[PDB]
Amino acid sequence: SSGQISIQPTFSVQRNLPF
Amino acid sequence: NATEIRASVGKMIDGIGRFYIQMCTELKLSDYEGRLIQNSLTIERMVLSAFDTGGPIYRRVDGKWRRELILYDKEEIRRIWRQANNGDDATAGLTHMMIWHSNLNDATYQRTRALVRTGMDPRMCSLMQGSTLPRRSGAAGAAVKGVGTMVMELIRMIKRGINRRTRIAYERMCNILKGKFQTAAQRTMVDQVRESRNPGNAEFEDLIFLARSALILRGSVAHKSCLPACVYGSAVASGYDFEREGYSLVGIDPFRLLQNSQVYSLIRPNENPAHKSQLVWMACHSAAFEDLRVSSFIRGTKVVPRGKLSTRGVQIASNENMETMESSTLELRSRYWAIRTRSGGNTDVSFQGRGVFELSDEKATSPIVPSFDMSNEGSYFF
Repeated sequence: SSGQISIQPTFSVQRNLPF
Repeated sequence: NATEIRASVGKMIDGIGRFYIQMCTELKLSDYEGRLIQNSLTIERMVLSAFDTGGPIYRRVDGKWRRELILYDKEEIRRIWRQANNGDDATAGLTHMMIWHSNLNDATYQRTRALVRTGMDPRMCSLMQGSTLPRRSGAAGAAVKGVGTMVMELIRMIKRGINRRTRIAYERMCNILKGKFQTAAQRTMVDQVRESRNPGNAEFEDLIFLARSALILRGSVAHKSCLPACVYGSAVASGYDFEREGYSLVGIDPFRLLQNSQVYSLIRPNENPAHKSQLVWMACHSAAFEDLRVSSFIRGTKVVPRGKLSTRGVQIASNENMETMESSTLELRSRYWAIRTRSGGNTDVSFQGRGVFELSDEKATSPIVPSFDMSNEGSYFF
């Protein structure tokens, strides 16, 4: 792996947050 | 209350501007040479060093770029700085460039070596926001930190100790920590950790847990749009008088400013300009751990993942040579803008109803909801 696994949100929008 | 908050931060922005201009006037740089993100960086660091020196300064001669290695009176720098801020310290100001550097580093580099050596999973990238950010950073400097960032600290503070006044730190460092969480248990479990004076592997193992809980039940972490000194210097020089006209780091102000910025950058022979601009753009908003989908949406153009990114770093190392070196104009404009948030979402759709704003929509009047049904290109910058 060694990669990302979740997304840190930077903006305020309607977005399914990935993990 | 748009008086203090909007105008006081304008005053801190004026300082950076004014200073950058003064400092450019010393180095006797040109307009093109003051817009070189490279030189700007060097200057910014010269200052943060002096308030806590020399650096690499690139010059433009017929055709090719000449790198000068120069040194300045550490105090002279401190003198010129206050001159610009009315003889004030404006810690905010230094802290601001303290972040611009942070946000650039959290996007240029992946800090795995450190996570593992701490005993954190390398896949906990999205939680290390501001791991580079010196502890000297201010109170509104730590609010930008990811949950994972805090853990790497306590764990080292604890790891060497468990392996006087140091206590008030630990409790607070946790209170902050806890103030990241936005759910009952999350909040409560942090306390169960803060209970032990000599917190051993008991804690060591538990916070790591909570670290992973944030991967799903994220916390509140503020994002600050901090642009390079040159951008503010140039703006100040162009007449913009921010303390009077107001400025933000989480509103439309920063995007709008970057809609007219003329920033240039040194670029290695085989590197892709478009790819270079991308990088800087993501450092201008702390979008190094954002969902690539949304970043590209707001950006206006593809926001390619780190691996597929053609570039090694914006600063030029002493190793390289200037003969085979040239410079491009950085594309920092964006399509829309969005309220840089602090919230991690909770219930999977988050920020229900929140949308993106056109660059004309000065006020937060009309929002726009993005629909991602689309041939995207990933979600994990890393």
